[PDB]
Amino acid sequence: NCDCLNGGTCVSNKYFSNIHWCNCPKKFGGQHCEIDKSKTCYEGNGHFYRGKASTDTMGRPCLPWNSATVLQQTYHAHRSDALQLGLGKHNYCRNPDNRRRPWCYVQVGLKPLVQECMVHDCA
Amino acid sequence: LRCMQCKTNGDCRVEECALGQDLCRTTIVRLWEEGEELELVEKSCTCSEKTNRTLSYRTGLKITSLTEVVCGLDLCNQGNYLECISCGSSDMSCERGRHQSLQCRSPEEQCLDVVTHWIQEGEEGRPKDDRHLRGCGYLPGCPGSNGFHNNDTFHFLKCCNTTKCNEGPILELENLPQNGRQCYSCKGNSTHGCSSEETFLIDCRGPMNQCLVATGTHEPKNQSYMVRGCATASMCQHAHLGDAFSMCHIDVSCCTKSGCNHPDLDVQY
Ligand SMILES: *[C@@H]1O[C@H](CO)[C@@H](O[C@@H]2O[C@H](CO)[C@@H](O[C@H]3O[C@H](CO)[C@@H](O)[C@H](O)[C@@H]3O)[C@H](O)[C@H]2NC(C)=O)[C@H](O)[C@H]1NC(C)=O
Ligand SMILES: *[C@@H]1O[C@H](CO)[C@@H](O[C@@H]2O[C@H](CO)[C@@H](O)[C@H](O)[C@H]2NC(C)=O)[C@H](O)[C@H]1NC(C)=O
Ligand SMILES: *[C@@H]1O[C@H](CO)[C@@H](O[C@@H]2O[C@H](CO)[C@@H](O)[C@H](O)[C@H]2NC(C)=O)[C@H](O)[C@H]1NC(C)=O
Repeated sequence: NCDCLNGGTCVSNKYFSNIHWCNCPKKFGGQHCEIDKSKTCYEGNGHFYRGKASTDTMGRPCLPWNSATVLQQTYHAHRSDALQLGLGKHNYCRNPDNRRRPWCYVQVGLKPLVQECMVHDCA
Repeated sequence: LRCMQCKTNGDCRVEECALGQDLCRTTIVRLWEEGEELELVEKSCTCSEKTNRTLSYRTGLKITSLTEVVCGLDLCNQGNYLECISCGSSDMSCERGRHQSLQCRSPEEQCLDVVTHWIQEGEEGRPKDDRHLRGCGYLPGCPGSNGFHNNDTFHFLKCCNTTKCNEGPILELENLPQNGRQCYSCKGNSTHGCSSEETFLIDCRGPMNQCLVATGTHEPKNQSYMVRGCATASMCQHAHLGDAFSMCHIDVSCCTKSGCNHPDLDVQY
């Protein structure tokens, strides 16, 4: 019920429509303390990847999972499991569908496109 | 009325404002860490009697900024130099005397000290309210003080404009001398929280010398709340009490003689 993850006791305020948010740990970020600020490498499938990696293999930037276009696609930040998935308001390599390594949608010419991302794993 | 209902994630909607809703709200939480920041926004048909406002405070090097703003008509929520003391209970900077300076960035926002204190027990209940907060801002009724307490809550706000006008020691309830008035305490509904046998006499402390009865709705899901206790003069007006108890459409009554505000002295409906 109190949304957060990792460390992150959650906090609210009676004055402002009792809105709730997270007080976050040193190594964490995000609305819900979800983003992992430290972690460089990925951990396997890269499914549980959280850290903040923006670009991809060709050097191009990921579109934000909350962007108007990525909202057309199958994986976006408006979906019920978005928190669980690691899909926030950001452009970070993520592997929600259990593909090989983490990816993200990347604007190429006129269409969003999956692109295997940067970020080597531990190896 | 219909307002724009935006979830925190970005997801919007258009909300048909329900019976006696009558206000569009946009609430904004903006956090700034060292060079680092985010912001959350909700939007919704809200209770009337709300109003534009702001709160901001240092906790560590983090700086939290609340703001909420309201407007009359349809889909209006749709589009886009003063010094104060600052601290919170997140990092216990308030209780541990780590008070920091906070320059207000606005003409209208003044020094603030807020006390939200719930007694209760443990789990579900006791809102996540920081419970000690100090910094720049503008809030209901303002420059002034008001408070309420009863057997299980103490709310207090101190609003003023002079350099570090909000300094001082942490304000705890048992640090405030009995004032001599005694008023019934209870809080819930005639079934629970304020049935005859849960409502009982208590010792008003500090500036809260009026016996209070408030009836309203409990907008976090209805049920039509009641609240009895020791109020300051101020809280007895302009529905400041709603904010403490998150209530809507409150009728409050304030008698200045000890022990009035007994149940059977009530006006009602
Ligand atoms: C909270 O603050 C808002 C003001 O900053 C305010 O919105 C004001 O609402 C009116 C309409 O009722 C707008 O009027 C506009 O119309 C007049 C001419 O009639 C112009 O002078 C203005 O330039 C403007 O176009 C205001 O624009 C609008 N102001 C803002 C900033 O949005 C809310 O109503 C306020 N709610 C409370 C409780 O104070
Ligand atoms: C009046 O307020 C006090 C708490 O300050 C309540 O008394 C305590 O009751 C709880 C649980 O019932 C005990 O665990 C505590 O030991 C008591 N603390 C003190 C300081 O006495 C009392 O329950 C209150 N009555 C209502 C209806 O809220
Ligand atoms: C008095 O208020 C309580 C809530 O404090 C109401 O409670 C509900 O009772 C139903 C079962 O009938 C439960 O499913 C809800 O979870 C309870 N909610 C709460 C908040 O307790 C109760 O119905 C109210 N009774 C009257 C007569 O108003």
